[PDB]
Amino acid sequence: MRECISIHVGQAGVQIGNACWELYCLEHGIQPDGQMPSDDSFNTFFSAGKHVPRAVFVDLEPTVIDEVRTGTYRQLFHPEQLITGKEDAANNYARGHYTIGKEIIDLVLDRIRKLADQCTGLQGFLVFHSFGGGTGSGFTSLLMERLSVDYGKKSKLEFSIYPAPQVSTAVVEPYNSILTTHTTLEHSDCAFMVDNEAIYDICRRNLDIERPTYTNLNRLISQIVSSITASLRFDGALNVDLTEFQTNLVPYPRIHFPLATYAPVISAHEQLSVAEITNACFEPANQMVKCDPRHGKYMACCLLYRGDVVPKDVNAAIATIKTKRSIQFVDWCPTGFKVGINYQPPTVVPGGDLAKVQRAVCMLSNTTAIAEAWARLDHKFDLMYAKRAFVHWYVGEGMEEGEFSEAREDMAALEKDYEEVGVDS
Amino acid sequence: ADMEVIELNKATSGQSWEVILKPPSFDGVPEFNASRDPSLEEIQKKLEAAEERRKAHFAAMLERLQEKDKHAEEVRKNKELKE
Amino acid sequence: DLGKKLLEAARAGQDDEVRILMANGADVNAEDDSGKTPLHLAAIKGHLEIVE
Amino acid sequence: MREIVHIQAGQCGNQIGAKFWEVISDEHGIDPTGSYHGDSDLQLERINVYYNEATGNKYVPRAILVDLEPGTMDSVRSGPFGQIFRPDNFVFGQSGAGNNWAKGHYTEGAELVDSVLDVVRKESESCDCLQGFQLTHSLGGGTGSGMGTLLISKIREEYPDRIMNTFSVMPSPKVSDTVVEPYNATLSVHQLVENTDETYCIDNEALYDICFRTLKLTTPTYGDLNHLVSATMSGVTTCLRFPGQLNADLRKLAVNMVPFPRLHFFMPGFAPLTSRGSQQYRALTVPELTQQMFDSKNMMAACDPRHGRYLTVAAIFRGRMSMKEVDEQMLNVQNKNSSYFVEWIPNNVKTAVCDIPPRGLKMSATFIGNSTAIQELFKRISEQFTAMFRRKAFLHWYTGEGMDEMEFTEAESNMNDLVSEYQQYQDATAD
Ligand SMILES: Nc1nc2c(ncn2[C@@H]2O[C@H](COP(=O)(O)OP(=O)(O)OP(=O)(O)O)[C@@H](O)[C@H]2O)c(=O)[nH]1
Ligand SMILES: Nc1nc2c(ncn2[C@@H]2O[C@H](COP(=O)(O)OP(=O)(O)O)[C@@H](O)[C@H]2O)c(=O)[nH]1
Ligand SMILES: [Mg+2]
Repeated sequence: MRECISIHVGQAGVQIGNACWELYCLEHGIQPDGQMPSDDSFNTFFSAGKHVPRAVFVDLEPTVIDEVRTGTYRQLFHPEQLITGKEDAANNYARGHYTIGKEIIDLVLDRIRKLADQCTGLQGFLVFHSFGGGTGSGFTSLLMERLSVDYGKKSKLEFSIYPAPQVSTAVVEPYNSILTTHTTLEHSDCAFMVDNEAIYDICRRNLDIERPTYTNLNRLISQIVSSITASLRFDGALNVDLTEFQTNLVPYPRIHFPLATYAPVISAHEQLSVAEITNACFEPANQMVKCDPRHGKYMACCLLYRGDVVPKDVNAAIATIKTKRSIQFVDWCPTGFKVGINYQPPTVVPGGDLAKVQRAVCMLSNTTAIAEAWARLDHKFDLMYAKRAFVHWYVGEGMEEGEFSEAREDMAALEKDYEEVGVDS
Repeated sequence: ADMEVIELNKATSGQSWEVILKPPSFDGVPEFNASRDPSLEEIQKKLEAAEERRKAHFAAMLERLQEKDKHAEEVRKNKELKE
Repeated sequence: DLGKKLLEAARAGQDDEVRILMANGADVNAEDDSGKTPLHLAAIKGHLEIVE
Repeated sequence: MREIVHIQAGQCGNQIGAKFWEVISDEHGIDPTGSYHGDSDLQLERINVYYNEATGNKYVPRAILVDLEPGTMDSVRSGPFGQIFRPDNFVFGQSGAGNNWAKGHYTEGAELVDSVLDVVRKESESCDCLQGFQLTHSLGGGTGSGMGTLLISKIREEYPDRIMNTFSVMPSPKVSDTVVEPYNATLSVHQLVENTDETYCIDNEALYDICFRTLKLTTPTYGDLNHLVSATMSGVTTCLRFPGQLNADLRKLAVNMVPFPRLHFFMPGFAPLTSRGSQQYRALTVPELTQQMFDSKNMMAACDPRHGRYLTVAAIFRGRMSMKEVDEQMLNVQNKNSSYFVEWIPNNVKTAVCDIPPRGLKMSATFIGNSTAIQELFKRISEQFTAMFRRKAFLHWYTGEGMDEMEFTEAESNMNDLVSEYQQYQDATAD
């Protein structure tokens, strides 16, 4: 009786949600028609023997969600929880938040409310969205505000797609990213940033995919998202509730962006040991967000294992990693790790690019190095904002120029928060 | 060798514990920001303000286009004066 | 045929091409689709030497 | 479903509009009767953007055909695809504009405009979700220039929240000897600067030079000039007609291409450049495609892109090719030619790839640039305008229609301001 509602906003959130629910189904033996022929901890994510995902898909245009209600999982979700408008936010935060958002926010809240009615102990939300899209950025912050008013005591986790120029579709994505981050900063309890370039490089290097597509990326993303939710979906021992992510990973409310590192990513081979995959957690080439944690300091570090993992091997791997690597923590934090083993084996999509592994690990850490991702975004915002390039598209929608300064000042404050947390004595 | 293992939980499909290598050096809780409730009435007030700003923008554009129409009628009347 | 070539050269200001076409026997009063001769074209385009 | 309403005005607008429909119809498998006969499902996936589905599974262009010249109706109806157009969407006058912008904008054009607005209102209300409008027209004549810009202004009043896109043919004394064409073009540019969201500058000067110098045609005809126009229009609209991620609608294209509202005049380019009757022996490689489409010899506006800077660029690659090779080549031209790209708009060059190539080509590429070098086109028109305007030459043809001389002064000044704004952003630095 501790249900979680997944909310997928815009194209990226919807397509990532497809990959995530596809993997949840394989890991829980649920067929595309909702039937499972085979612990009832999966009931936190799935409600005449049919199992319907506790999810809501929202997009301001229908082409993406139309593929969902037409594809292999057309009978998995109820038609009511797939919400689409007629006109998208045209890569503009102001359209998604103000112009087109206003028209369907009540309908989306009503559909979310129907899933909340089916809950005897709602824990909170998992919101999947892009930073750069008009809907992903504008509609999500609008929705996050409402969710705080209507469901005050509930937790709100994010899985945010950070922009990469290799797969970027709009020049104004840095504007949308800063605008959304500023406005949803007070309404998110923990947010897992997924840099599209970090994922793209893992597909190119570890999977040998010459030019990765959203399919290649989303399957990798889903694999990491699944590791983070395995604790909530199965009867695990670490991260058993949404409130446990704030307890374990976020020490201060504004510093709520943990870095996720996953290992092993192997192309579809002798099995990699516990020590080998634990060492990969400290290599920056395996992270969700491109940054260097070796330059910054840690305030929280969780190792989430899956499959054949013996606690004896985990402790020996951690013992060697401290004596061979420099893993500095902030003065006010104990240098240590919260370990969790989820006996459920790592599951991959049968035809996918990832290989089946006997054991896998996902390290969730709160490092000050993640501020590098903010700095890169803030720089691109500054280059354009100094000339007011594209700002007329936002102002024309009813937004004020002052909202940009407000959001950017909050970003400088956030970068300065990461700086303060990191000094000594 | 200075490793302290604190067994946290043991469940049906899981097992958790903490591994303390070293305690914090700063013996206290520091001050950096340390942090209230947004209202629906306040949200709707900002959303309505933007809605009216957008409406004013379209009204200004329409006023400008309608002045072109008044001008066009003046042009048509001016031709009439000649022949 | 030489009349079309003479009209192109008169419009394009090709002084030497006109001199060659004239020596090869092109019709000086050849007309374009609008009844304009090479003189009309050189007059429109301002090629004084071609007019002369 | 993101519908576009197409409007074609005047002799040029109707000539290039007809070629646009003949070309995109072939790509989508639509014959002159409106029937579909294709192999690919990608042909019909986004057919709704340009075509209405009539009873009997027929497809009919969402196109309005306008001209004050009555004889234009017969030439459109007699074309290869004249049969496909909705008969009630043909709105023709009896008295032409006689190469006079004032006649098309204020007098004969104004007499016919409500008949056109009735037909655009009907196509617009029938749309599930209208994106905006696309107008094909020339700026050197009277109907396309004057009446086309009058239509833009009236359409903007009723549909202010829709994208206004135009394919505006710029005049050149290389292709037309009409003395007043710089007047008509300056008056039109003044209208376009204020009332359109994005404009493709199809310059008759560049078209003539491509035919003469590159294609080796001693005397290019309008057919030769229009082969380049249709090839361009097909390329620049590929993203709107086929399934894709980037610049898939007129609004997302404008957010990507226009950083300052007035700076919305695009320099179109394409590769490989071909004439009518020229066969392709082999397909271009990705480096040949990338190099050619950025070349000044491949631009549809007579401007040197190395005399300005690119504010934004949209590159569309058509056909089956390596996306890894495309990305490498796109990064290569930007890193090798870094001084012709503004450093204060990061990642300003967006690249799309569509699997379906145009007719007779296995591989092709279309370029759309918003370059500060476009001021070369405006300065050329401004100079021609000024030469006549200081002599008060031919003004009675315009003031005789009720026009005020002050309108010419206002239009000249606005276009000259536009030129100064491009120069301001060309000289801007990322401080
Ligand atoms: N990893 C990943 N990123 C995606 C996906 N689809 C889009 N993106 C990224 O998301 C950003 C674009 O935003 P979208 O999510 O497409 O936009 P949207 O939320 O639908 O918003 P509008 O189209 O403006 O209404 C870019 O950074 C893309 O690279 C996807 O399936 N996976
Ligand atoms: N590219 C091209 N330019 C044309 C065509 N027809 C006319 N023009 C140009 O358009 C201008 C004359 O405008 P036109 O369309 O004939 O006049 P309207 O009927 O009054 O709109 C001149 O600059 C011509 O060179 C055509 O088919 N193709
Ligand atoms: Mg979208």
